Amino acid sequence: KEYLTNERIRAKQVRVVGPDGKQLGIMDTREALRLAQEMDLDLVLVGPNADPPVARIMDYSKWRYEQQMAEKEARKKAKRTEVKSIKFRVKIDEHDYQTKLGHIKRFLQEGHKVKVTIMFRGREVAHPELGERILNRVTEDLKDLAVVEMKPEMLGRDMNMLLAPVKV
Amino acid sequence: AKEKDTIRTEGVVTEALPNATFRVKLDSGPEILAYISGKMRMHYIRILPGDRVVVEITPYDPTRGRIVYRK
Ligand SMILES: [Mg+2]
Repeated sequence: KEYLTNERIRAKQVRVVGPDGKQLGIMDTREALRLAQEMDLDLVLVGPNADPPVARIMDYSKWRYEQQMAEKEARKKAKRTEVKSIKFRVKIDEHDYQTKLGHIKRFLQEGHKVKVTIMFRGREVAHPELGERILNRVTEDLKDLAVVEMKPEMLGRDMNMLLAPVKV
Repeated sequence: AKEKDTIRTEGVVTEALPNATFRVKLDSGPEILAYISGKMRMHYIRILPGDRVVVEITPYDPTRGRIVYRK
């Protein structure tokens, strides 16, 4: 994305590429610069990896701006919803549970994948069962909105589930 | 005299409530209010939901118990 231009160029002989994707031939650095000046445009050493390390006339700044504009759209959509995490607990009472459920629903609506996570302490006996009791129920409640991608899965001191929404 | 009618029956913990009061479902049958031993509290032995404690029971009212032994 970030390329090397006009006066950055030390590559003695460049396999010159004109304004539009031209093939003129192998011109000197200075020669290339002169050519660029003639058009007023920006000669861009795009690759030193090439054959006679190559410099290419374009409106560099403008081109970059264009890219950024395009890239902005892509970059905005590159994140486009990630993982929202919620940490339940083994005990969990009802209003709290409801609240959590609501939150999860909201997240789903927004578009995000949801890590339905449990932090633990001691007493691993009733743990997994208890987790199931919460988590599966929750999933069932949001079966209209969400799809199970990760099931009851251990992390050691924790447990974790994942809910991507139904429709993309 | 100390009336020794005290019913020494086991129960698996259903639920947690404050002050270390616990609805515990018994081997005997019911789930009734049963609060912690003082001993346990002193010894910091954390009762957690899903444990087979010994719920001592009064014949005047079984509906309330007292947790005696560590899970
Ligand atoms: Mg007795």
